[PDB]
Amino acid sequence: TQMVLRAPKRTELAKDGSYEKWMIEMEVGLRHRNPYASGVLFTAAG
Amino acid sequence: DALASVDGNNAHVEGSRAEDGEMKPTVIKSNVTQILRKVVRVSDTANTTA
Amino acid sequence: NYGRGRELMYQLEKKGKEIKRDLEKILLSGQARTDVLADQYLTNSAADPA
Amino acid sequence: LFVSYDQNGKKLSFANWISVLSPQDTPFVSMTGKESINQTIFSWQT
Repeated sequence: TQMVLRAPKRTELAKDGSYEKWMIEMEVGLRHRNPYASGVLFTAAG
Repeated sequence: DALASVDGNNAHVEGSRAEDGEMKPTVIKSNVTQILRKVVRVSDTANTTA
Repeated sequence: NYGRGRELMYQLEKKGKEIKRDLEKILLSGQARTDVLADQYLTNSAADPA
Repeated sequence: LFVSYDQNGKKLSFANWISVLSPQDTPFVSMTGKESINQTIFSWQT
């Protein structure tokens, strides 16, 4: 269940002269209810 | 126009003020037309014959 | 331009899609931990800015 | 840097809906049957 605190927004960045900047934000987050509930299998040859 | 390449691992400080980020422009793909022609010439006697 | 009425919204949609892809990639990446910028979390009372 | 992680409050919220389902029923061992006795030892004949 990927939990997003800050949804994608749109704002302006620091001074940029006449560049007319734009910036989008977010907040990375992921929760795993129980570790052994999901498994992983890496690849390897003989 | 395509999008950016594989992103990720671009860890940056909150107040880093990145270098305006990157991006890629578009591309123009041009072609050309072609003319197809067909001629026909028939006499009036042959146009009237049954 | 011809195929673009305005560049700002175009680049904004491009960046939205790019950040979505970046998130989906980083959430399924496999790199290791690298000493998070924290200041001895779990009683990090004495922070260390600068 | 100024990570700005001071936030002496530290609400420390947690998400509801644990959604735990791991069962360990083993019914057949509860259905094989049961017989009451009155001694610590039981003997049968063959």
